Amino acid sequence: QSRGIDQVGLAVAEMDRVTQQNAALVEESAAAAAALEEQASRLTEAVAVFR
Amino acid sequence: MQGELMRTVGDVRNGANAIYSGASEIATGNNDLSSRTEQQAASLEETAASME
Amino acid sequence: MQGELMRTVGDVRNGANAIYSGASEIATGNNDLSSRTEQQAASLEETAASME
Repeated sequence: QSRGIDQVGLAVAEMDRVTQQNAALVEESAAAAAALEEQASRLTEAVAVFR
Repeated sequence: MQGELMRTVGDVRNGANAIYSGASEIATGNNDLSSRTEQQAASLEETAASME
Repeated sequence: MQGELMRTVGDVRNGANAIYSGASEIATGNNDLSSRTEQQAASLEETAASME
């Protein structure tokens, strides 16, 4: 059991570290997605002269 | 030339909204997905304390 | 009239490439994030097996 808890402990540490990596991709995807919203607005500014 | 111009601006106008609307859908998913990420992270902390 | 048309084409064409390139970053992020999800679930299966 002591050895099993160790494997589970290291597993939680691995999943915990992997969770931080996923959060970085979530924020990166959200930040990248927010950038597309700005690029879409720039398209309207170029055609702002027209209707 | 005017017709091709309006149709071109129309596709860009209607198409530009798809990117903003589409990006908002993905952005909303990241916000909701972030909730489960933090919630799932709390499970590891609570579970880690349980192993102790 | 051509000056405003060429400028719009350049801004839309160059700007459209940013959306395609930027969208690829999100798609690439989901692919990389998807790999972590598979490994994240695999850890639960391996961790759950240890609990048995």
